[PDB]
Amino acid sequence: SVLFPCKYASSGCEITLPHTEKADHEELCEFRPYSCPCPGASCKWQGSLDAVMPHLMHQHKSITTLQGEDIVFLATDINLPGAVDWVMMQSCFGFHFMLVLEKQEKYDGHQQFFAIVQLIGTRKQAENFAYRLELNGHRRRLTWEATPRSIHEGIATAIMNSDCLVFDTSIAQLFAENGNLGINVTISMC
Ligand SMILES: [Zn+2]
Ligand SMILES: [Zn+2]
Repeated sequence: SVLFPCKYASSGCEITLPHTEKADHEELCEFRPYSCPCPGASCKWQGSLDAVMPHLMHQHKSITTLQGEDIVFLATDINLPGAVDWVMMQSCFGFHFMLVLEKQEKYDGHQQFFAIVQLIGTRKQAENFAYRLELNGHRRRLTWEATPRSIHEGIATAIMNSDCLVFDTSIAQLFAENGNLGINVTISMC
C-alpha cells in the first residue's frame, strides 16, 4: 500500500492515499481550485474560493446582483436567436447564490432552457440551503426546488442530467411576457 500526496498538496493539502483511491479525495478536496462559475464556458479563469468574488467583480461587471432571499430575475430577450445565457447574483444569508439560465439547442429547431443556482461556497456549506425556481403565469405555475450545487462541484454535470428546472421554448412563451421571462427565485435555509 504505497501512498501518494494529493494533486493539490501544493495548495496546502496534506492527505496521502494509495494510487488507486486518489479519484475520490482528488475532486472532493477543498484545496482543488474553483473554476469560473459563469455559464460562459469561455472564460477559463481558475483560482481560490475567496478569489471568485473578486474575479466576477473584475471580469464580469455586467452581472446584476439582487436584494435578498426572494427576488425576481427578469431574463430579457429569451427568444433572441443570439441569446444563450443569463446570469445574476443573489445576496442573502451572508452568502451569494449565482443564478444561471442556459439556453441550449436540441432535436427541434427550438431550444431548451436550463435553470439552476449554485452557492459561492463549499460543498458542505451548500447542503445547508435549498432554492426554489418559479415560472408564474395566468393560472399556471412551474416550480423546481432542490439543493443548490456548490461552485466547487459546478452545474455542468447537473445540466447534463436535467437536475435543475428544465423547459423548452413553448413553455417559455407560456410564461414569457413580451420577450422577457420572469423567474421567481427563493433561497432558504435547512
Ligand atoms: Zn487533497
Ligand atoms: Zn470568469
